[PDB]
Amino acid sequence: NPIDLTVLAEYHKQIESNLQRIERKNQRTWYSKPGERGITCSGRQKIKGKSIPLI
Amino acid sequence: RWLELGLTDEEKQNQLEQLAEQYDELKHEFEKKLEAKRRKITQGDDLAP
Amino acid sequence: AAFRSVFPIQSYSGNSELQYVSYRLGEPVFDVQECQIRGVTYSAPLRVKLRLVIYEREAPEGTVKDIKEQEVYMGEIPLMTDNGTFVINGTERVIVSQLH
Repeated sequence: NPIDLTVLAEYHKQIESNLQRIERKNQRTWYSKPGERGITCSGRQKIKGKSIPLI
Repeated sequence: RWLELGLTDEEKQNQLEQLAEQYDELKHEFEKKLEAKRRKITQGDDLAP
Repeated sequence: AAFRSVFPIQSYSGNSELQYVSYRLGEPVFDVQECQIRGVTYSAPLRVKLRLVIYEREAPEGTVKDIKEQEVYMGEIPLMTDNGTFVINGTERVIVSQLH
């Protein structure tokens, strides 16, 4: 009877597999490719300036 | 009920009854127009990556 | 004229050849005002009926054995508004004539 952390490896593999499934689904439906027509909108984001003192 | 008001069959009223079901299928065509509009409006967009 | 200047196109005597039947412009998927709202061009899709042929060997004037006809999609050509302008990225742009 030596020491044992097989349940630790199973738990860590379960965490890795569940996180890989969720992140694969999110990176599947957020960086998809639009088809035959192109990007149907535009980003249009612009940043203006401010008056920032320097004390 | 004016359309289904019974009267002796002339050829003109029967052809105009056929034209009455032709506006019925035109009404079906307006229904498909409404469906064509709502599938455009309801559906989400594509965007930039 | 642009399709008669290039086609037919053929290999280095391999007797495979691509020739030209006709063309067609598809309908605009988006009309003008909401296209100006959303962001795209006022495009129109293009269809080209191409007829891929391959000959039978040892007879260059021999009858082709495989013809294959398709409506290949290529590109998007922008149409013109009723006021002479074009729509590019939500906005409205004009092409100036050139004196050369």
